[PDB]
Amino acid sequence: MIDDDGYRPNVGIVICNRQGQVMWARRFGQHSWQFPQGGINPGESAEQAMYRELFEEVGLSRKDVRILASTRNWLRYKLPKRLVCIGQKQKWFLLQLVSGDAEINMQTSSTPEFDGWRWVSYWYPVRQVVSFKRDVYRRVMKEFASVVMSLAA
Ligand SMILES: [Cl-]
Ligand SMILES: [F-]
Ligand SMILES: [Mg+2]
Ligand SMILES: [Mg+2]
Ligand SMILES: [Mg+2]
Repeated sequence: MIDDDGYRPNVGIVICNRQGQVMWARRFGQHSWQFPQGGINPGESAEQAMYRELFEEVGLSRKDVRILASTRNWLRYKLPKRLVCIGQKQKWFLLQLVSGDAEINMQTSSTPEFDGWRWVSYWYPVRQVVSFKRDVYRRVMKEFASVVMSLAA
């Protein structure tokens, strides 16, 4: 769990299709949208935690996606002071959805985190995510862009 620096180890998930779009999910009972992310549990590899949270939050199996890329280093963001674990450090994965859209299901776990989802244009998340994640999102999308665009060519 939380290390000496106060950062929760965490995985984030960018799911794309072959049309230049990424999966944008609406936080349960809120108005804000974001990518799936979740904490790495003790004893888990990052990839393991990614596939677990992928099913918990989005209903998808390993069999429904393929991993296209991951970020090389932890990306860190600090929580707003009033919203306090002082932050999260994240490994990000780029997944292509190869099964049908209908496989996405926000209710496979007993604690759903999203109401639902839609496809959005590739550069929509950077300016739509909550302010304190923007710098991480900017970096993530920059690292993933060439791969997503190659699928859309
Ligand atoms: Cl297709
Ligand atoms: F979670
Ligand atoms: Mg989560
Ligand atoms: Mg979760
Ligand atoms: Mg979790």
